[PDB]
Amino acid sequence: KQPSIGRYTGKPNPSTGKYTVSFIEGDGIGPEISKSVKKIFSAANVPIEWESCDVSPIFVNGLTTIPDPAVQSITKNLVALKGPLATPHRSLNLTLRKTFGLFANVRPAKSIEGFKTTYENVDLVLIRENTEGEYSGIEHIVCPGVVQSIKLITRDASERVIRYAFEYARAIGRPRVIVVHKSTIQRLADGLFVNVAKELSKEYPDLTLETELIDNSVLKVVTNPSAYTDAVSVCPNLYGDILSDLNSGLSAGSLGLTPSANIGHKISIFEAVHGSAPDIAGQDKANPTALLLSSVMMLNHMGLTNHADQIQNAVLSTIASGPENRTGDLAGTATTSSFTEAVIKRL
Amino acid sequence: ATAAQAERTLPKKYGGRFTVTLIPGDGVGKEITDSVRTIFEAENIPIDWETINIKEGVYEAVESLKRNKIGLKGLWHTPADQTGHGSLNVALRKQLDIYANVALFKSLKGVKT
Repeated sequence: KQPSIGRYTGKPNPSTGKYTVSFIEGDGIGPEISKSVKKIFSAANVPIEWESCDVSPIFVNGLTTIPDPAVQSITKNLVALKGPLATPHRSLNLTLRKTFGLFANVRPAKSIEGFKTTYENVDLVLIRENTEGEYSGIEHIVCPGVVQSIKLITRDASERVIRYAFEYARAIGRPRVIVVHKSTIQRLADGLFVNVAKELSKEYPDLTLETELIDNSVLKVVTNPSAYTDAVSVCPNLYGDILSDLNSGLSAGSLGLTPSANIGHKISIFEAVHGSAPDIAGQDKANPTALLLSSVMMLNHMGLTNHADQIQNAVLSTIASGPENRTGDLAGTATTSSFTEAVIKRL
Repeated sequence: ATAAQAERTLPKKYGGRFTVTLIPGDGVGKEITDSVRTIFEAENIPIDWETINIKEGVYEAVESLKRNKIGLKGLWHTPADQTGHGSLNVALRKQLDIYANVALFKSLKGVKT
């Protein structure tokens, strides 16, 4: 089973056995990291054909818009898998969420086999509100030296993130679900978030709801990452943006291994959260693992369990064991090229 | 908060026009001040006189100067008798803590000294 909230509407393209998925290779190490995924996907016989599209922004009305070619493509196939892209008046990633109704960031950070970092047994899952909160565009100059940034928290927006969290926690068999907040000094704002979880709590009796102040969420996670290996934490935009980049710091010390999923109501985009790495581009040193794992997250979201587990449980996760494999970023000596074939072997 | 709009401490000024306090005072005061008025409007200088006249309304001089911050005055007269009122030239200064007097003694070209 999978989460009711951002449900994929399947339908393989009747003419081919396959499902249609928009790519968005992106720029930089994007292209190489991308076809790396296309090959590994081919080999495992994934019911998927790629409809690559370009999100290079237009500027209808001074406000940055995203091209019709790519809109039609992505709204059609209810799913897309983007790599990293560069930096262009409105955040490219923002107008990407606004035009596709994406509202929830899902960020897992798990230790990698055969890559030693300072923190161990870190297996973390966090859902983040990506609509409102601290990150609504609302700020004012109330007078000369005085500014107001306005944090917006609504029940509607909160409800549907907290739901996906309960339902996602259920879909991956974690008992506990923690609402990170600060009702302490943000009584109304964070209080509403918390209450909305407490009220939803009841229609998900298989899961146990806990509430934690970021105070402790950050304290406890850094002292002992494993205390949340039955986690799924939900939180408003800011706490989420920080905790997730933190969790990654614990798991891998950077975020070249971190996959994200951006869930919308009927659409959903799955991306790697590292940059365009322009200086390593073309030289075949990139590390597909990041995007590759986002592929897995996508597979599961689509329903292709068997393939996802196949490409994750075996392959990559397992081929990242033996330094002859691996990439430069993990001490390894292998190329993007050799990593991909070395991966497909254990497919 | 404060800094720009604040400035309730500079000299009274409204759209380019200062409002200065004028205290003609006793003796040739009244005439000698007038001389300045005339030279001022004849030069169309952007200042408007708030002008006051007065036994203990030395209060009103103070209160005015506290609004406008700046003033132009002659001298008042001071009694030598016992039941006389007391300088009130000094009263003005003490009550505004205008503690420093500067006098400029520079000889002038067309004057036999």
